[PDB]
Amino acid sequence: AYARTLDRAVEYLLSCQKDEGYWWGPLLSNVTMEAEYVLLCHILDRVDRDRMEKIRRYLLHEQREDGTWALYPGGPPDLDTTIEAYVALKYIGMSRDEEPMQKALRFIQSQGGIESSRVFTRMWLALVGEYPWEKVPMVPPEIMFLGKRMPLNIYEFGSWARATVVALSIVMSRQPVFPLPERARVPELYETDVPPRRRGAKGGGGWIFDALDRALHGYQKLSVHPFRRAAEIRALDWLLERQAGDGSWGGIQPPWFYALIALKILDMTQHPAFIKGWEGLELYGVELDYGGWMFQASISPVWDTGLAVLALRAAGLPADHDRLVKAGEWLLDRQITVPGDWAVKRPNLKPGGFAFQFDNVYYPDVDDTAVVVWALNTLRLPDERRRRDAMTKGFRWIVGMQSSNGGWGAYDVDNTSDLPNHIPFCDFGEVTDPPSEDVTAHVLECFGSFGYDDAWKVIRRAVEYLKREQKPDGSWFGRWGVNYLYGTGAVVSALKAVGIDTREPYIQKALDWVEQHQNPDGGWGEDCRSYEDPAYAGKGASTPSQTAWALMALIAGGRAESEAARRGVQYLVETQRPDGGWDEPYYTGTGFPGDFYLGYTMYRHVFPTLALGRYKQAI
Amino acid sequence: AYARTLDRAVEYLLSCQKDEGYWWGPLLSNVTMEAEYVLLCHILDRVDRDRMEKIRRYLLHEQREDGTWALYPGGPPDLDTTIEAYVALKYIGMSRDEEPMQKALRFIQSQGGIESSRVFTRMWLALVGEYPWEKVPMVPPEIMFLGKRMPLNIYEFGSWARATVVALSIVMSRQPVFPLPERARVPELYETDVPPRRRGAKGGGGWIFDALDRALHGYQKLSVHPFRRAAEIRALDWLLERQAGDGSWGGIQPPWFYALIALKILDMTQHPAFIKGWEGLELYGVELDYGGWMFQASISPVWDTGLAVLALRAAGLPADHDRLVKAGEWLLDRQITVPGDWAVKRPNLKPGGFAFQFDNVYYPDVDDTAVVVWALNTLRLPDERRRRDAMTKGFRWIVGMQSSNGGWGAYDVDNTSDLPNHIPFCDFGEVTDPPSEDVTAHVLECFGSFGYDDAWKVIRRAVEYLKREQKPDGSWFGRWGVNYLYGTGAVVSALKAVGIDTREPYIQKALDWVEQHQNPDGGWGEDCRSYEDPAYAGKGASTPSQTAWALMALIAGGRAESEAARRGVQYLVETQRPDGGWDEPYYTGTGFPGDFYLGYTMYRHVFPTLALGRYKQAI
Ligand SMILES: C=CCN(C)Cc1ccc(-c2ccc(C(=O)c3ccc(Br)cc3)cc2)cc1
Ligand SMILES: C=CCN(C)Cc1ccc(-c2ccc(C(=O)c3ccc(Br)cc3)cc2)cc1
Ligand SMILES: CCCCCCCCOCCOCCOCCOCCO
Ligand SMILES: CCCCCCCCOCCOCCOCCOCCO
Repeated sequence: AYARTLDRAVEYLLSCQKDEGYWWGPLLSNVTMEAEYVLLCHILDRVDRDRMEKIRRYLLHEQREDGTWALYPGGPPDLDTTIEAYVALKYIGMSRDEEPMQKALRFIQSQGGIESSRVFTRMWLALVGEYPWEKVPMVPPEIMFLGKRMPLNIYEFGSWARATVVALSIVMSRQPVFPLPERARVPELYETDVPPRRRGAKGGGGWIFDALDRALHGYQKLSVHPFRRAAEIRALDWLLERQAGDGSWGGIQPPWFYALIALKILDMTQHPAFIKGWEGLELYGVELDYGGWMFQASISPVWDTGLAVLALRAAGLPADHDRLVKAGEWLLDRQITVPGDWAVKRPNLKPGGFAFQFDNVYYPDVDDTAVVVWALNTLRLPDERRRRDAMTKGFRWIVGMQSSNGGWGAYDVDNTSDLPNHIPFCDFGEVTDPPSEDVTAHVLECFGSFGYDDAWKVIRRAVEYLKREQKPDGSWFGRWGVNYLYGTGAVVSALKAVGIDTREPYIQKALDWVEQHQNPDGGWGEDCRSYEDPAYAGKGASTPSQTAWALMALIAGGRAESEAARRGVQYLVETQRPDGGWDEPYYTGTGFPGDFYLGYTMYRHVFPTLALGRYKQAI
Repeated sequence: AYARTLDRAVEYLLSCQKDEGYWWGPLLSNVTMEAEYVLLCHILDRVDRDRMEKIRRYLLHEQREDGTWALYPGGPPDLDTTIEAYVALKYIGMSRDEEPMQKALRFIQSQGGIESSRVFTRMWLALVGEYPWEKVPMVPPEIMFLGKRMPLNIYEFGSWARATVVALSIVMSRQPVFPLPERARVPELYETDVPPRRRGAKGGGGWIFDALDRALHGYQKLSVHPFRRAAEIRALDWLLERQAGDGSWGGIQPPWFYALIALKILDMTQHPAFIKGWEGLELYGVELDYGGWMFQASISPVWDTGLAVLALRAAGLPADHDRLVKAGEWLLDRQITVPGDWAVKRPNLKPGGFAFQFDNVYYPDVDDTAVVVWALNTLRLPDERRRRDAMTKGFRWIVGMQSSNGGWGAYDVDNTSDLPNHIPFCDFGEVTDPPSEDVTAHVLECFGSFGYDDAWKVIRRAVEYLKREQKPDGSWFGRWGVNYLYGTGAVVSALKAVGIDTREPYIQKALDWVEQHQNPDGGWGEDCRSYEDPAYAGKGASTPSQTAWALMALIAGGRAESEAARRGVQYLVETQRPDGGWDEPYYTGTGFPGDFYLGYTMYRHVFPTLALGRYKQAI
């Protein structure tokens, strides 16, 4: 029955594997990437007509009937996104008259205009001179002077925010303006009677920061700022030291772009770091078959490869399958062996983690590290020496990364400061990197493969963490994946692997929750709205991935031979394509709950296989 | 008569011009470049067997009958050079028995062995573990803390020494040892009864430094060095900021190599700066037709192009010659527009100088800047806007670079501290960059082209400088060229161009000196020994370049229609080759008086043409 499905799924995945032996599916986000890229090019004065064209087809293509753009497919119109896309188009050549421009423009106005956009959006517009810098939250270079153990020092922010802050401080220090030609000026973004509904700091704004900000903008106007030169250079050097190998910065769109702008400000366009940083961009671009061109918010080669293996293995392929060995060898050459920013909290910890992308040594994440090691642990590579050795390093690194609450974060340890969440500047996404349930889950699942059970203190401290975090309905929040189905699946799957008794009450209370949301079509689905409106928890169109997750939670809980269980399997078997793959017009990945969503291209193929592979195991 | 000579010389130069429109002749030095490269590769663990082979052919090729190597062709055996070449070969594969190894080894021993070599040589050997680090002059990272106006701060050293110091401080901070395989160990470098004749600090060693050094080596042994981490990082960042565009550092062999080693020490082999720095090396390498491979101490594209133009122009070609325009346009794209280390002394000075090599913005030198501007001033480019503009920037820069004595240095202003010359570490070449006669001369000649005469204060202050520096015999020392013929020519030529009366006494006393050294063969020549033994002043085998220089001094002094004058011309006319070029088996370029000599490949073709072009002008 399901066998034929698996056979097709397997041969498919194997056909997607690159020559080097790794898998790499594109990452989907929203048009702000491409939109901001257009502006960046204008800033750096490097506009390629032909590319602008490809970027135009894309933008329009992504626009919806109402003439707006959303964060995820089938999502509500987003002001910020739409504003940036609007400005982008108008710059490329669109006239404010054309239908697309008209519809989008009207949506923007009906929202209070530009004054309702996030800090970033207003900042970008500020950079081109379409918005006063004075009305933009201030971040001083001086911030570079705060010590390791001081309120608001760059190491209190999450890795993804840290770099951005350092880069921007230099930019805001100079508050540069790169004028747009008249044809692109967008004053119409102000023409609106609707009251501006401004967004506030994530965790709420304290009058202190509010004042402090007003203070900064004032000090900004003085004719002399003592030690600012030093402050700037401190930031520059900080960047110069951590530039990724591919020329990026952290392997993410934000800092990379701002870092390049900062260098342009400091007349360093002929310096190696900038050059390498510039041409590095192409690697993240993507030619679209319909003529468009998109820029990836980040790349997931390692991540994809890791899950790809675990899936193919759990599916059936030999632990020494010559094709899976290509992956094993590849993964071993990826392991990081040098101190990263995480070393600031664990100086006596030995490097051994892995990164999300290709070459990003200063920022290994616990998630990848766990999945990679675990994946390797299920293989038989020619050189048992390095396999044995590597796993050990990674293992020990993961352990030494465990936070105080027994949980695991993504990049840093106990990065749980609550101070940064109140700054005026931080009004978008997460700013700190505290421990999460899904990351912790994957870790336990990893150790589990080795055998380490509940007896070991480390495991228990974590389990306790998860138990305390479980939601009233017995569900688990999904941090880097949409959402409760994603989390619950991970946890249960983990707990099952660490020896815990699946018969437990809270465990059962979880499985029930799963079966309780199984859509009529047999599969499961959860819309990204489940981050905003609690009514969508476990609700949404069924997707290959989300179905596989809920399917794993069941197989782990012993209910593999159940109705809902066998039903969900049917879904996957049926909805499968002739080539063996699966389609997924929806996003199941999460960047920042309620603010940034991602589309993991491989998920629709990997998880369904992994789930089916495990179902075939329960029989 | 000479006409046919010129026509052939011109068409020849034009045939050497690259497509982009610039000239670029290889730069010759000594085997220490290649020898150290071999060690570097070993250090970075990147040895290419095939390359080692090419490097071996070269090394042997350069070895003389006695089995030694010298700094210049036809020069006395050099210990340092020979030692490094010996170690290099033995590493590549040579056995201490083979004839070449035998002769060289004996010479080394007859000199007191390794204990008689320069600091660098012992340091390199220290890096591979063939010499105790303790016996190597110490240079602490802490040096990075000295302020702009403090004794021995990095800005008291010459640009070429500065970078090296910063890079090395990190290396000496860790005192790493990269062991050589047994087959390469060179203990035999100690086996000698001869008393070790150690070289001392350039300007003599003060017991203070001697003590201070002993102190540093002691502090080096402590279990804790407060703020050293910071000191190191201060040095690293300093390097990361000034890395050249081609991946080098200053565009010279020394710092570049040490900088790469320093990065290797700091586990930064996967960092962009290191990668770019590594592959950048290839650009300086050179394939030799006989199988060998040499590495250039530096590259002279700009320098060559500049003189090439002035020669072709003074020769006859139209100021708008389509071929000379390729050069003009090219040169304009070279001008630097950002602050360099020179800005530390002239913060309110606007960038406008040029560099010696292709892409080296942080280190423009007065010499190139002068020759380039002047060269442009003799052309008619399509865009008189930028030609006019560029010249002005460069001109004003040169002016603002003039030192206190009215003379011009090479890279910095008043870089005349005498303190660094006494440090134990500085026992090789120049360490400071004070004003010189030849540089000042070229500058005056430059302004002269514009018309600025002795009336202008700047010119007078300089002329006074030259007058005070003139030697008893009315000759002028040659700093960056061998030697008195080189200097005298420059000065006289300059003074003539700035309006000065050539009939003056000191001027005449100079010309006489020239005619007085004309060899029998009609031409002039000066051996590099003229830096060590004053008996060689103006003495040596005749060379195309040196003849052209002395020939210019005469043409400028009005004695163009003289016997010696017409005689020297005959030499050039006769000694010319069928293709129109000229041969020059001797070095006429100077790096560091008595310690480092260079061979400028283009000199033998450019100067002879320029001189003949000017002779044809006197008629
Ligand atoms: C399932 C595994 C997840 N795992 C932890 C890996 C991982 C880590 C981080 C990312 C990520 C990448 C880019 C962004 C932003 O665009 C962003 C936008 C705004 C700011 Br401010 C900063 C970054 C965000 C997140 C994606 C995947
Ligand atoms: C005729 C015009 C000259 N003009 C000023 C240009 C110019 C400037 C500097 C060079 C030069 C290059 C490399 C070296 C060393 O090898 C060296 C060796 C030891 C140490 Br310590 C540092 C550098 C030396 C000098 C060559 C040419
Ligand atoms: C340059 C001194 C080398 C000592 C560095 C080790 C510092 C410990 O890590 C602390 C965290 O800072 C992150 C460092 O890794 C980034 C690259 O900086 C270059 C050399 O480490
Ligand atoms: C960060 C300050 C930016 C202002 C630029 C003025 C820099 C003056 O340089 C002082 C001398 O140091 C030599 C410079 O070359 C180094 C490049 O530093 C890069 C940008 O500042």
